[PDB]
This record gives sequence, structure tokens and C-alpha cells, in this order.
Amino acid sequence: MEELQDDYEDMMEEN
Repeated sequence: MEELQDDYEDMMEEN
């Protein structure tokens, strides 16, 4: 559904 933790907005990448 919308099971997010970050401010992603269609691109799920973290550094």
C-alpha cells in the first residue's frame, strides 16, 4: 500500500 519509513517519492534509495 504505502508502507514507508522515509521521504522516498517513487525512488527507494538511501546513503
